[PDB]
Amino acid sequence: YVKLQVAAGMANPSPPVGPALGQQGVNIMEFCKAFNAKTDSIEKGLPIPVVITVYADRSFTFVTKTPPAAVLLKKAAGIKSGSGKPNKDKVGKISRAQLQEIAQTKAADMTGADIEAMTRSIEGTARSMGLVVE
Amino acid sequence: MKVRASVKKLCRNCKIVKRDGVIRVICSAEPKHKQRQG
Amino acid sequence: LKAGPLAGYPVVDMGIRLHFGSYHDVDSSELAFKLAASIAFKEGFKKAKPVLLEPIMKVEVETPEENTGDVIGDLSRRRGMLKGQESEVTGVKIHAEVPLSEMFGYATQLRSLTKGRASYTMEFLKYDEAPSNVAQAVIE
Amino acid sequence: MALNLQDKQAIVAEVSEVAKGALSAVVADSRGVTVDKMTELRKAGREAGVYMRVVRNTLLRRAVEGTPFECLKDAFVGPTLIAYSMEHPGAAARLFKEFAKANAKFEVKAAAFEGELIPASQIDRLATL
Amino acid sequence: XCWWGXSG
Amino acid sequence: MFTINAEVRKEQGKGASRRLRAANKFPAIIYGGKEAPLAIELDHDKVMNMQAKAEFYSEVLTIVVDGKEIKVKAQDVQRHPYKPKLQHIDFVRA
Amino acid sequence: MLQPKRTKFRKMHKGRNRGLAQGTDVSFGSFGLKAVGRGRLTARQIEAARRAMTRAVKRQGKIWIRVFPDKPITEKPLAVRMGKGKGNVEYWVALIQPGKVLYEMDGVPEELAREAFKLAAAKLPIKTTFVTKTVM
RNA sequence: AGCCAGGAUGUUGGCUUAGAAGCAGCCAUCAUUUAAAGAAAGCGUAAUAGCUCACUGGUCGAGUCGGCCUGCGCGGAAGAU
RNA sequence: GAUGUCGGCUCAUCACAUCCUGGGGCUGAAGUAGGUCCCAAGGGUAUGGCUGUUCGCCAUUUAAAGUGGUACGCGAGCUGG
Ligand SMILES: [Mg+2]
Ligand SMILES: [Mg+2]
Ligand SMILES: [Mg+2]
Ligand SMILES: [Mg+2]
Ligand SMILES: [Mg+2]
Ligand SMILES: [Mg+2]
Ligand SMILES: [Mg+2]
Ligand SMILES: [Mg+2]
Ligand SMILES: [Mg+2]
Ligand SMILES: [Mg+2]
Ligand SMILES: [Mg+2]
Ligand SMILES: [Mg+2]
Ligand SMILES: [Mg+2]
Ligand SMILES: [Mg+2]
Ligand SMILES: [Mg+2]
Ligand SMILES: [Mg+2]
Ligand SMILES: [Mg+2]
Ligand SMILES: [Mg+2]
Ligand SMILES: [Mg+2]
Ligand SMILES: [Mg+2]
Ligand SMILES: [Mg+2]
Ligand SMILES: [Zn+2]
Repeated sequence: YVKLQVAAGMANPSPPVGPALGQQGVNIMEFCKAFNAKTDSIEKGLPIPVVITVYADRSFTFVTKTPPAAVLLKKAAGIKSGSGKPNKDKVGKISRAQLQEIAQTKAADMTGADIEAMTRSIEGTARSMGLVVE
Repeated sequence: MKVRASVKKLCRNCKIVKRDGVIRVICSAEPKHKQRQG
Repeated sequence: LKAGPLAGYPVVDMGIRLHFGSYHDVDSSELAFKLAASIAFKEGFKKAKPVLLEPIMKVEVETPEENTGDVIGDLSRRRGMLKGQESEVTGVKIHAEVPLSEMFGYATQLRSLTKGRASYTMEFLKYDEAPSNVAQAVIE
Repeated sequence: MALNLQDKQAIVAEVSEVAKGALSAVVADSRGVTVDKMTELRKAGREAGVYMRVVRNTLLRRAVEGTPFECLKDAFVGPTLIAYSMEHPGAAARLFKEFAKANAKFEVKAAAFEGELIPASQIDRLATL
Repeated sequence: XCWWGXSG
Repeated sequence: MFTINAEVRKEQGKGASRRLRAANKFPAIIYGGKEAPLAIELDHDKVMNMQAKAEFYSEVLTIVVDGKEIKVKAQDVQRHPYKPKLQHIDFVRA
Repeated sequence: MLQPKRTKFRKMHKGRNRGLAQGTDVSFGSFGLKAVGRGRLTARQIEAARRAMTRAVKRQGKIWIRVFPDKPITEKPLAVRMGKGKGNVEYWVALIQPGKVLYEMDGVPEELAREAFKLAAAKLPIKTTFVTKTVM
């Protein structure tokens, strides 16, 4: 049960995953091609949480997870920086129309069967990051 | 053990017990927290 | 610059501007102007805020992961400031900027913390100013 | 917040309204099931039209009094999770059978159809319907 | 003045 | 709306009022209007609990003496200097 | 160090601190520290309490000092004999009577105000209590 | 009160920082599942992790907790034939 | 109508706020060695250089070279710097 985050396309270089797979004792090449397979299909350059449950007898099972809401909303707003003061200052504004597609993207992660309830979870995240929500 | 006139709990684990006419603070978590009024 | 007015140490990162002056037909000489420049330099240094600088070293330590907290704490105990940290397949690399005065017998303490399994390298980086307590100590 | 007597009464009213709309009630024990799994259980419940609510046993007895599910009063022993199926009587049993297969710590104590109390063996039959 | 790499 | 039972003071003075306070009761006066000012003694604990409500001072209150209800408002209150006690209260009719 | 900027006379008779206090109510703010006993508060003791009280609330709200040290206390030099005039003024004190409100506070929560007055009280030689404003 | 069980999800909130992932700090303190779960009261970690707490469903059976006022005690309290 | 006044010497006696030895708690206690408290007064607790010196400084020890009270203990015991 190992948790690590690797950006899409960063699976191919040995060094980012090299300490994690060296201490455990797992072959980097096999994980690399397999993780690369999914990361190449997904938009490259996007951070991806991976739950890699490695059994002791050289067995590797990695669970790809949706990119975090932080990076999704930051990229949707087109801002590379967040807000130092979430309330007194606002870094950027996001649209309600833009909350639906990312809600559909991460619907596989939450447990609320209501899409509007999912758009609320993201707009609340936007309040924490200081993004204005219409 | 701190021997001071003002003994008091410094954490939740700390407990005030009177043994043999002396107020004592004993802590399960921290040895330094142990105190005796005197 | 060769002998600083306060503590005698070499002056560095300082520039000057000559904008005005006076002369005499018979008396003025190269030596006279050099001595006048020396008087003015001392007066200006006395009023400008003079601070001693302590050499800072770029230090890289390869330590087993278990003792990283101990090595980082020892570097923090020194007036050294951490600038980096790289996890590695063998050991963990720690990058810090530490004054050389603080870097004395560091290997002994480093070996005591890591069971003699940690090695360190260093290179002179820059002359950041000393803390006031250390700087007054240097002046004395 | 120790619920106020009125707060429990609103709960009893809601549960009683849900029990009047429900074709089936399944009582089970969620002891030892993590929130990660419990939230997946409810997500599956919502998709299958099953309202799954864990209630205090005493409040459940207060609400059950006066509904066809009077037999459930004895069933209320230990932690009791009540899964009211609104749309399909077999869907609630099917979900519990899948969860029980996935989680050996999930004990489904009893079931009820049309007033008659159903044993644990017959709960599997309710899933086959 | 302070180590084999020469330097202060 | 606060119904405050009270008795007319048997006597009056520093000694009479200090003795009353030592008995957990406190001097108070109902004044205003044609009716002559009536000195009353109230239980300290009862009124101390009622006057903790902010509305007590502003709202009209009822004081019963000899079974007769009198509607009054709290004009002025004298509090003990350090202790949480009421030395005396002034009531204005209506 | 609170101290009258100027005074009519520099030395004053020792006097007697008797009677209950005036200024026993919280008038300026919401909460206050009230002396339960009688004694003398030095400018230094008042300053130390103000420093400890203002540090606690993290320089929030407002602090009112309701007491001023207007009394000049004179102490004779060590190893000098009796007589030869009155002693030179050394410090200034405020006479305190039971009931006086020494400090007042506003703009901060009550539970926070309790702690700030506890840290201030410790630096004070007179027993003090926590009081709040009341509508008379 | 104890005991059993959960104590989360968005998320490793944003900022900052060598790192700061509930837990140095700084601001915001929201939203979801919902029996209930704090953008976290602690311990812990170089940061992680981990351990608790609040809160909650069970078990259990009757009182239980926190301040105010006050009487009398306790510690603070060591000297030289 | 007199209670001899510093230091030394001889001889002490007590207190404990313990210098050592004894017992213990915490430690930023690996060990060695400490630090700091608590308990404890049974016994022990330098020699010299300089200076009238108490003291102090210095040399060299020692388990350690305690701090005070005793008319700054002790001149009907001595000395008299
Ligand atoms: Mg004993
Ligand atoms: Mg009289
Ligand atoms: Mg964060
Ligand atoms: Mg944070
Ligand atoms: Mg932390
Ligand atoms: Mg029962
Ligand atoms: Mg019962
Ligand atoms: Mg006593
Ligand atoms: Mg005679
Ligand atoms: Mg002792
Ligand atoms: Mg002894
Ligand atoms: Mg003794
Ligand atoms: Mg013996
Ligand atoms: Mg000699
Ligand atoms: Mg002696
Ligand atoms: Mg002696
Ligand atoms: Mg004496
Ligand atoms: Mg003598
Ligand atoms: Mg004699
Ligand atoms: Mg004699
Ligand atoms: Mg003789
Ligand atoms: Zn403790």
